[PDB]
Amino acid sequence: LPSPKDLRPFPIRCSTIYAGHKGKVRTLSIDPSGLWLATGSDDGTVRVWEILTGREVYRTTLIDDEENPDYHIECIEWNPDANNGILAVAVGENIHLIVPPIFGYDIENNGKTKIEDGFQVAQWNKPSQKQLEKDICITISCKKTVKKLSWHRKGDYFVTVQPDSGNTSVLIHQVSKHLTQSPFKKSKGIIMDAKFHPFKPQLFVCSQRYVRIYDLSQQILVKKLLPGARWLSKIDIHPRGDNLIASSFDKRVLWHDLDLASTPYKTLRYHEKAVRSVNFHKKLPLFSSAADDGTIHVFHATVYDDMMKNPMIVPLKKLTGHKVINSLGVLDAIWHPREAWLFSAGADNTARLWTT
Repeated sequence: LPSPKDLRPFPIRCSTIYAGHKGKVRTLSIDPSGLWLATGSDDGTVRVWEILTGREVYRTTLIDDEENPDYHIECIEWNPDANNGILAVAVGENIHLIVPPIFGYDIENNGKTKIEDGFQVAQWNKPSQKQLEKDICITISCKKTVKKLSWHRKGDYFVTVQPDSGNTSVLIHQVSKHLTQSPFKKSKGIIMDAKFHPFKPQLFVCSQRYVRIYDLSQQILVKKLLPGARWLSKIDIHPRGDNLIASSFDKRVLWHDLDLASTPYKTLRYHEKAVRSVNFHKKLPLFSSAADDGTIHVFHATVYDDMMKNPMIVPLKKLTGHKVINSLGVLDAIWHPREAWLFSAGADNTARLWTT
């Protein structure tokens, strides 16, 4: 197998600290243009940052009582479609769609008109005056806490996870119609993650124990993965669509080759503590795991689409720098869409940029 030296580029150092949050950074997202990092924190704010300088350029306070242990900013993600300025934010039992005033008319109006056009498991509400001042354009109110949100590639649909909400633990929302639907009749376990396939009409649903793949067109289950863990935390799907990685609180990362077998192709043990995030690069043959030990591990993976060879996975680099706070370390991470750059969110109140 090739040495890391033969597998550059990959990140090896922290060049930039995004400093300002006054509480744990639970979630972060990079915008479609690859220039703007958004972060969500227990200090009750969402912030947007100029990625190469670390300069904070925007802040909105979504929770005025940030000391409240009952609800927090849980998950944020920029809409993936270019030039609409939309940021989705799950906080408590609500999803806000926010368009920050940092892009100008052509982009901001595109987002706002998209969200306004659409004008019972979930309710879609016009913002109050207080919410307008926070740059909220619409709010989707669910019955239970929303822990995870993920956009479909085309930027109209998004899926959310409400753990222990039974039949409505997984909801699919459609911005253009202000429509929320529960795709499933049956609740199978506590749901940890839900993600659309990169190009197939499929939804991947991660429970604590399994990953189930549904064909939304055929309306049927097509595969059930058996990772062999009791406490799955997150999944990501390889950009060419035939492989998956899964993190677990029991310190493992599982690679599943979806066509090869339902059990893990490879089990990676590179963390001393619970693994909170796994993330594929969208273009480069890289992925990462991030854990409560405060470390990020970076891997190479070559996938052989056509020929009878299984994936080649090579560890590249251990990234250290985040501080462990109350047994928590790196809470989230996301790759730049094009560069070998990784962004991480820390329990230590920082986000960080890791570069070559």
